[PDB]
Amino acid sequence: SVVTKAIVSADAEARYLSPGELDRIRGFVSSGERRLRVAQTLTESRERIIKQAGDQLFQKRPDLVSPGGNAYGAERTASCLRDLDYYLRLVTFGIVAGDVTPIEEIGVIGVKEMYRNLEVPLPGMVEAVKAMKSVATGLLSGDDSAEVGYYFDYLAGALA
Amino acid sequence: SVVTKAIVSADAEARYLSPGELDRIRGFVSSGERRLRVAQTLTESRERIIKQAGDQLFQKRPDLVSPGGNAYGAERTASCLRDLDYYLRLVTFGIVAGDVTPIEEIGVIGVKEMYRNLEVPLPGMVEAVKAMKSVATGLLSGDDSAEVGYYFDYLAGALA
Amino acid sequence: MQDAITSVINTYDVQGKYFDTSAFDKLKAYYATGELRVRAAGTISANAATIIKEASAKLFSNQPDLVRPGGNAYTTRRYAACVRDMDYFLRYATYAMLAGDTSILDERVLNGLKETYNSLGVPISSTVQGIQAMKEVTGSLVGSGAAKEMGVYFDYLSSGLS
Amino acid sequence: MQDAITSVINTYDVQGKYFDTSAFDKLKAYYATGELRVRAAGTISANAATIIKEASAKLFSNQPDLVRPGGNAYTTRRYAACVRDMDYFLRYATYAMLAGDTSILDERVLNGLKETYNSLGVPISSTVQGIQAMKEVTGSLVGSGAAKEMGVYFDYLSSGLS
Amino acid sequence: MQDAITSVINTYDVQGKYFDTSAFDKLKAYYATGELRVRAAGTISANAATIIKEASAKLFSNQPDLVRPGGNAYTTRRYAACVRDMDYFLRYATYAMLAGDTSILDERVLNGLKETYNSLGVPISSTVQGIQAMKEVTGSLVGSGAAKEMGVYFDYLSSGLS
Amino acid sequence: MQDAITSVINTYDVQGKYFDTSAFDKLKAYYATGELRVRAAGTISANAATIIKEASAKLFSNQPDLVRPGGNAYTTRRYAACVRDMDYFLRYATYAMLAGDTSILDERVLNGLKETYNSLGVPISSTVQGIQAMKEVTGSLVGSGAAKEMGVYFDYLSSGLS
Amino acid sequence: MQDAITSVINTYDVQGKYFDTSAFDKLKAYYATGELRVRAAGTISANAATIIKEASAKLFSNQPDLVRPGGNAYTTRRYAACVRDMDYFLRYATYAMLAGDTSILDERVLNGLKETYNSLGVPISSTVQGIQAMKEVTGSLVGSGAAKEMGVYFDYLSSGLS
Amino acid sequence: MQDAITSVINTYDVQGKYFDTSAFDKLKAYYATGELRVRAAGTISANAATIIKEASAKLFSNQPDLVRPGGNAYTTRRYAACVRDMDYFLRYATYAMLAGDTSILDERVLNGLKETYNSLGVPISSTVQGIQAMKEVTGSLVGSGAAKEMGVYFDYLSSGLS
Amino acid sequence: TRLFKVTALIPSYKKVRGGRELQNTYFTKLVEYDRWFAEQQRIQKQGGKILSVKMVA
Amino acid sequence: MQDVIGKVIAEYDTKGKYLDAAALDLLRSYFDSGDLRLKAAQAITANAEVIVRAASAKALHYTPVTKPGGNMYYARRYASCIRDLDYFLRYATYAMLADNTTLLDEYVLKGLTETYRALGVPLDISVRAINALKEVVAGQVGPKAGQEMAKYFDHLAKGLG
Amino acid sequence: YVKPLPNQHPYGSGNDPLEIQFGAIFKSETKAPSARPAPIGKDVQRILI
Amino acid sequence: PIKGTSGSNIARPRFYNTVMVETIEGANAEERYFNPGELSSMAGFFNDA
Ligand SMILES: CCC1=C(C)/C(=C/C2=NC(=C\c3[nH]c(/C=C4\NC(=O)[C@H](C)[C@H]4CC)c(C)c3CCC(=O)O)/C(CCC(=O)O)=C2C)NC1=O
Ligand SMILES: CCC1=C(C)/C(=C/C2=NC(=C\c3[nH]c(/C=C4\NC(=O)[C@H](C)[C@H]4CC)c(C)c3CCC(=O)O)/C(CCC(=O)O)=C2C)NC1=O
Ligand SMILES: CCC1=C(C)/C(=C/C2=NC(=C\c3[nH]c(/C=C4\NC(=O)[C@H](C)[C@H]4CC)c(C)c3CCC(=O)O)/C(CCC(=O)O)=C2C)NC1=O
Ligand SMILES: CCC1=C(C)/C(=C/C2=NC(=C\c3[nH]c(/C=C4\NC(=O)[C@H](C)[C@H]4CC)c(C)c3CCC(=O)O)/C(CCC(=O)O)=C2C)NC1=O
Ligand SMILES: CCC1=C(C)/C(=C/C2=NC(=C\c3[nH]c(/C=C4\NC(=O)[C@H](C)[C@H]4CC)c(C)c3CCC(=O)O)/C(CCC(=O)O)=C2C)NC1=O
Ligand SMILES: CCC1=C(C)/C(=C/C2=NC(=C\c3[nH]c(/C=C4\NC(=O)[C@H](C)[C@H]4CC)c(C)c3CCC(=O)O)/C(CCC(=O)O)=C2C)NC1=O
Ligand SMILES: CCC1=C(C)/C(=C/C2=NC(=C\c3[nH]c(/C=C4\NC(=O)[C@H](C)[C@H]4CC)c(C)c3CCC(=O)O)/C(CCC(=O)O)=C2C)NC1=O
Ligand SMILES: CCC1=C(C)/C(=C/C2=NC(=C\c3[nH]c(/C=C4\NC(=O)[C@H](C)[C@H]4CC)c(C)c3CCC(=O)O)/C(CCC(=O)O)=C2C)NC1=O
Ligand SMILES: CCC1=C(C)/C(=C/C2=NC(=C\c3[nH]c(/C=C4\NC(=O)[C@H](C)[C@H]4CC)c(C)c3CCC(=O)O)/C(CCC(=O)O)=C2C)NC1=O
Ligand SMILES: CCC1=C(C)/C(=C/C2=NC(=C\c3[nH]c(/C=C4\NC(=O)[C@H](C)[C@H]4CC)c(C)c3CCC(=O)O)/C(CCC(=O)O)=C2C)NC1=O
Repeated sequence: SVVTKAIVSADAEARYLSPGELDRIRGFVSSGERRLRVAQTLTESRERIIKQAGDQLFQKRPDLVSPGGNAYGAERTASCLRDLDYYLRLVTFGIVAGDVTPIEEIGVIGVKEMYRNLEVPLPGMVEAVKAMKSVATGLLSGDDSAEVGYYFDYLAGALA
Repeated sequence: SVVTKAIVSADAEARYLSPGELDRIRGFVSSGERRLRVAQTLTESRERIIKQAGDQLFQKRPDLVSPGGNAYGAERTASCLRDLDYYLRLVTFGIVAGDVTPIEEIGVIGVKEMYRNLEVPLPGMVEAVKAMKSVATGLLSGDDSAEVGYYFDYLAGALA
Repeated sequence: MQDAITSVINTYDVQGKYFDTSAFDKLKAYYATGELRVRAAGTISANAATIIKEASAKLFSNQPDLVRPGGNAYTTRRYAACVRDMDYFLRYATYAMLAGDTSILDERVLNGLKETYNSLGVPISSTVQGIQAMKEVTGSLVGSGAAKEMGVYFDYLSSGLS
Repeated sequence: MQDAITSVINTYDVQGKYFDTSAFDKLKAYYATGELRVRAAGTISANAATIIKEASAKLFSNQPDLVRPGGNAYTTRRYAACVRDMDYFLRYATYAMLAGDTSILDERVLNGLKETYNSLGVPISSTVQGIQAMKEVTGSLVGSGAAKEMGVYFDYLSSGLS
Repeated sequence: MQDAITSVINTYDVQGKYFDTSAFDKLKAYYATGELRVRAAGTISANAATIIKEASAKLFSNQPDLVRPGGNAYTTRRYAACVRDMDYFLRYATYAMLAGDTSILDERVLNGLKETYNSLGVPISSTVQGIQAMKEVTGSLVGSGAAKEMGVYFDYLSSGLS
Repeated sequence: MQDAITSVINTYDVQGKYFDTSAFDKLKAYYATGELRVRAAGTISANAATIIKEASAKLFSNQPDLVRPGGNAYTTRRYAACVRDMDYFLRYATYAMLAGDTSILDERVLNGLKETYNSLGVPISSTVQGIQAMKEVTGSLVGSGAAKEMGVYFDYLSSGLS
Repeated sequence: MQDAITSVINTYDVQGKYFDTSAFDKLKAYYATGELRVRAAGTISANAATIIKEASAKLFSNQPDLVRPGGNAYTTRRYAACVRDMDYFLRYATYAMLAGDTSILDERVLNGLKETYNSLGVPISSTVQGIQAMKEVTGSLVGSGAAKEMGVYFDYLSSGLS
Repeated sequence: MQDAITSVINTYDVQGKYFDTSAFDKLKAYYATGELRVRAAGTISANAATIIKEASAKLFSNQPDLVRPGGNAYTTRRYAACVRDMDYFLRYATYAMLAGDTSILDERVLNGLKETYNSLGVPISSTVQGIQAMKEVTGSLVGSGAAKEMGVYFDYLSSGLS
Repeated sequence: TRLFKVTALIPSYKKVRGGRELQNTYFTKLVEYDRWFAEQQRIQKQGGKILSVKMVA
Repeated sequence: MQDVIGKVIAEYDTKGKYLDAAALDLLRSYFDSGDLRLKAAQAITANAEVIVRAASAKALHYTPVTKPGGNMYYARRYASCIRDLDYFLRYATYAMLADNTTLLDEYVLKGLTETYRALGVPLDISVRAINALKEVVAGQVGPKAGQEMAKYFDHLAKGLG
Repeated sequence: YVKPLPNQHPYGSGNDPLEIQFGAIFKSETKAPSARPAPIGKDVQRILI
Repeated sequence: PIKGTSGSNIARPRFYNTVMVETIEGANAEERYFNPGELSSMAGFFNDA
């Protein structure tokens, strides 16, 4: 998280935390309640985001569900939905932590190798994450929507 | 052997064997029958090759048989015939192996110190192995002599 | 190496489930303690040199043989090593204070220190006494609320090296 | 890198006492023996290659099974290691003789040597025989006065190996 | 690299002066534009791959000899290298826009670039065309004021290469 | 030497493109500020000697050791060279302001100036102080806007020297 | 400068030695090659404008970026500079070929050319390409025997630049 | 580096067209000498030390001043460096012969050779003489047909030096 | 206080490596006393685990 | 590391005599089988990714190890498992070409079990993955080469197991 | 990279002779490289003493 | 504008690998001559060419 990164930076050159690191930690903890409220809203309605994003992705890329596609089949579609659920949970984790370190550490480092093993088209990741971002930003207010969409943006860039 | 060198080279770059290294191995295995036949052809005439090499060695360098030399005396001849036998055996091992490595470990790594201790001149070694080269290349066919000469004068160059 | 937030993220991620309400309550706890933690961290950063001063002074006062010949602190090099160890312990205790978790202590302090001291022959009891000496004075400067909260990390270091 | 001069300082510093008359006498002893130590070291360094020659010749004459195939010394590489080990034994014996203390032997030769030789299949008793062949030629060359001093180190290596 | 704040600090430090009214006015001007810069940077990080796609398409359409045999983009290897260079330019121009100063551009991109391309054979003019194309592509996505601010740094890159 | 117009012409010739709307916009901005530039240049030319007089008076009052024996401006020769250098800086700052581009400063003023002064022994810091005093004097005569304009070139010279 | 005859003379002068069989062999070699060298020199003098013509055209055809806007050879001034440099290269290669020695190339051309080109921003890869262009253009005109002789001097120029 | 195959492939790839009659002729000529060149390379790789011996003997017999005091080859270190350089030249000539292209020579010998020898004071003419002696010995060793193929690259190196 | 025999396992958390790096992860070295503090700190910052350290001399 | 050639040369060096008829027979048995070994090696080289992918799928994909709480659950951890399967395939190919398992024992199994214990890697699931890779390789390369490659995969399995 | 142009000949520092009474002594690119190229433009006017 | 320049060399990017270039660079990387395996491979390459 934010305090984790500050502590790592301070310990890297073997010193106590800089005043700037203390200010960034204060800024993090001061906005912790709003982050937890965003976590409320995203966690409660998870089904809406996941299903609407799946529908938007499948409409945008019909070849995925078409025969010969990676998502073709009921089990493969279920795996698609489970992957979207994983990424939504990680986005909520990063929202709470104040950094994208949970998203990265859990499901970004080595994501390309895994999806190469699965033949998963990374543009499919990008479009699914963009649909998730659209739904999440729609269900939130503007001040929250921008900050939340930043995390989806980072995830999409990591997949792309 | 050639296969071991190719595998080591491939492991150095963390990659599968290249088609150049692959058809190197292909030529190595396709030439196996000729190399084994050559190795035997050296083997039957071991005593002949060693005695003729010793004779040519005395003729080229009388100093070894001259008074005050390191090889002077009758007792030194028993070791001379046996050491030329070792080096011919190493040459055959290198022939079957397809490279100069078995010769390297068995008789080259540490030969300089080994003859420094015994006060053996390197030129005596190079002339003796040149004598074995001449005798063997006389016995073998031209195509086989071309391949075996490399091992022989490699031993010569390594001895000095 | 993880704080309270990443610790709860890990314990909820390993189960594969989303955050529950109890997780949110635990998170509100740390967010509510954050400003006190940062204030204590600033105080300790300001007073680290003085804390080392008085902690080394008290440790060498109660145990006189350590500085005297034949002691496990009797050398200029060895004295510097002891004070360096105490300074590192203080800094990592403050780190764990800010993070709210003792994982950093395991990953960056107790990782190989126990057997290093065992091989070197450093007495465990003297090290625990030094940790106590630093804790009971640092708690005085940081305030009672932050005193009780550095208590867990300092006696964690003591029990780990024990 | 232990020496008698260094040893007395270490002892007085660990027990925290100034110079005594015993240290005075032993430092005189070391300084007085120093010149004969110098001449012994120079004579051995003069004939180190010849000493290794004679020792290797005696060992290989006593037990030729090593040089012949199937022996631990049957390879130019293995023969190189064979003579290198003798050269190291001679050199470190001279180092101990100049030092006057056998701690250098324990620190840089003996510790782990038995296990390493057993792992690599090196015969211990053959190496002891080589050390004995080395010590007899060294004692012949240096003379009885320096032979007595060189004898204790060679015996110490032989006992450590066994 | 240095940003606007660091630039003002350096200018006032080399003169040995405190901040006057002009300094605080300039710092306030930079602070007023911070949120716009952050929003523009987020928007660019949103569509970086997109902007690269349209910029490369426009460049290779207007410069078709680049991808024909004899052109420096005629390979999948050389095509990937060109689009990675485009990625470099976009990333560092975004860094410069966020900082508010062109120092990072000169330090990490422009210094040594002409000689690098001269060694590699890369056409400088075509790279300038690609940078300009990136500028028109980015301006529409970022809006009017963000386009003015962001195109200042693209113009700096083009002039440095020019 | 290049002004704003020449800079636009070159940045369009390097591309090979003709003029489009953006170039005409930049040229229009330069013509918009041209009247201010001409008035400031005429005012500075009318009062160059006066500006040098108060600037040198302020510098030598703030640093009296310069004109005292042992100072670099202690001689009629060296004092004259000093006020000559001050006239250089004023005149070329006026040139750069009238051109709207700092190219002439790098091009005819700051190139090899550090090496020249270091070979002569001229204090660089005191020359920068003279430039700043000249800035302060020039600003009051040229007015607020023209002072803000001339300040960028004076600061450019001061940062180039320092 | 230095030719083959002068080279042999200087070698024997520094040795203080007399012309031996080897010296007269080298002199005979040069006199044998002399008529071919003179014919090649006359041919190259006849067609020097044509050689520069064709080599420039081919170099700018293989690398058309040079003559398009933004290229190092894009202006009348810079194009004429390129042609002037190529005319030097041809004339001095002809001098070296007629002399039979590359000392003239070293001292008159290659001593300082890299730094001149690096300061000017001139691409050195493209200059080597232009030298190779002149090489294989003049090879056709002089004939295979004379081409084999002039090629070594062209390669000497190229290696000096590279 | 490059070989004949890479050169032809690139020549026809930049044009964007398949191999014509001249291409197939170049490849057939390159392949025809392939077995002869590989035989010569095996001979040289097997007998490099011998070739160095006769080459150095001829060079130092023709120019005894090199190995006498005051000569560049007068010490054990400088003699070893001389013969090491000769081994370099032989090995890289073998590489160039097998490749069929002089690109490897320009890349990995000539690039920095003149700087090295002018910094160290090595006589370039004597190095050329040593290279010629090496050419003669290796030609006598590998046969006339392979002697010409060795000699072309030996001449390339000699012309690069002088 | 001469030497330390240290066995430690530093895993990889930042990326996935294609080369071997097996001996780079799990290893035992002898570390000098003056260097052991810095080496232990480096192993700890890398995220690795120091399995055991013994005293050699 | 040694091959069959190096092994027989080492044995006849230690015993101290030349290569006899039996050594020739073993060397011929290695040489004539060479063409099959290179065909198998080329087939694995061309289709290594497909082999590892199919093996990982059938052995691991829908097992609990991929789900959270398992050792494979992360992008980094899943990529690491696929990377280790790549290791096994490549080094089994190397051992097959060398016709000796000492390469597998040394390059791969030296300290691997301790690393897997410390990291938390399950050994039994690794054995299952190596086995599945073995049948995938056998299916792709045919029965003759599959039998040879099964020996090296089984050597890996018993090394971990 | 962070400073103005040096006092240098426009074609490099090796183009500047030592200001001695006679001799024409220049730095050589090859005996010791010691070569500093500077992007000195065509309108740069050198500062002479 | 750039305040300083480091100079321009002639880069040799690698487009792809040939069998001959691969063998020669394998020999050169170890700063050695060709072993019998490399010689045999090159002879076979010239035979199949
Ligand atoms: C939290 C970190 C993490 C992630 C992200 C992860 C992704 C993941 N998705 C998988 C399957 C899958 N994933 C997808 C979804 C993709 N294919 C379609 O084309 C779509 C474009 C796209 C969805 C938007 C599909 C179709 C499968 C089934 C493939 C198969 O089983 O062969 C698998 C194979 C194992 C299994 O399904 O149990 C993994 C490991 N695993 C992790 O431990
Ligand atoms: C396979 C690796 C290997 C080699 C090569 C080897 C050679 C070898 N030759 C030896 C003796 C010797 N060998 C020679 C023969 C040579 N010395 C003279 O300078 C002549 C130039 C030349 C004969 C013409 C001599 C003179 C001795 C010393 C006494 C003796 O004859 O046994 C010895 C010492 C003990 C013994 O006789 O076995 C060795 C180890 N041993 C090995 O394990
Ligand atoms: C960041 C976590 C961490 C720490 C703190 C750490 C300390 C540490 N202390 C050491 C020795 C030492 N450590 C101490 C301190 C102890 N002895 C007594 O004074 C006290 C009871 C006690 C201090 C509380 C001393 C005196 C030495 C030197 C003794 C010797 O030379 O053997 C060493 C051996 C290497 C060296 O000193 O150069 C280390 C690595 N290592 C780590 O990875
Ligand atoms: C610091 C001082 C020091 C010591 C004490 C030392 C002992 C030592 N002996 C070794 C091997 C060896 N040592 C010997 C010598 C023995 N075997 C022969 O039969 C003789 C009876 C006897 C000699 C008197 C041999 C033959 C080997 C080779 C074993 C092998 O190849 O694995 C090795 C491993 C090196 C290798 O195998 O390449 C060590 C470390 N090394 C040192 O640096
Ligand atoms: C052998 C080595 C090699 C090949 C073949 C190659 C193909 C290639 N074709 C391209 C253009 C293109 N290529 C195509 C499609 C064609 N592409 C073919 O695979 C189809 C047969 C066919 C359509 C059915 C199109 C439509 C474009 C225009 C750019 C775009 O797709 O947006 C490009 C992008 C550069 C450009 O815009 O011109 C590449 C890299 N690159 C290489 O280094
Ligand atoms: C060694 C060579 C040398 C000389 C000659 C020299 C003269 C000199 N006189 C100065 C001031 C002055 N000098 C005078 C002298 C004038 N008052 C009357 O009008 C007279 C006509 C005339 C004298 C007879 C005055 C009045 C000032 C004060 C100017 C002021 O502060 O406004 C100053 C300005 C700096 C300072 O006050 O210390 C200099 C440099 N400096 C030198 O380094
Ligand atoms: C911006 C300053 C500038 C100019 C003006 C310029 C002119 C220029 N004219 C060229 C050729 C040419 N120029 C002309 C034009 C002539 N033909 C008739 O005789 C007319 C009298 C006359 C035109 C009115 C022609 C026909 C060629 C082609 C010659 C050839 O290809 O060999 C080329 C060579 C193109 C190349 O190598 O790719 C250049 C660079 N270059 C510059 O950097
Ligand atoms: C393949 C690429 C390559 C080349 C070409 C090369 C040449 C080279 N030769 C050197 C030394 C030397 N080279 C020579 C050359 C001999 N002097 C005699 O007079 C002869 C004329 C001449 C040979 C026939 C000498 C005498 C030295 C030692 C000079 C000294 O260090 O003072 C050095 C200095 C580094 C060292 O001493 O190890 C280099 C770089 N190095 C390379 O990596
Ligand atoms: C070439 C010889 C070689 C081997 C064999 C090898 C194994 C190996 N696997 C590792 C990590 C790993 N390996 C695995 C795979 C395991 N988890 C799955 O469930 C399976 C049961 C099983 C594999 C079949 C995983 C999940 C990790 C990551 C563990 C972690 O970092 O926490 C690591 C730590 C370094 C890294 O993460 O990059 C090594 C050294 N490395 C080598 O250089
Ligand atoms: C007035 C200040 C000044 C000095 C002194 C000076 C020295 C000087 N001496 C030179 C030549 C020379 N100078 C000497 C003298 C030396 N070599 C002998 O061995 C003697 C031991 C020793 C004299 C005692 C020699 C032999 C040369 C000829 C070198 C050559 O021309 O290459 C040259 C080359 C230019 C020319 O000869 O016209 C200069 C510049 N230059 C100056 O501007």
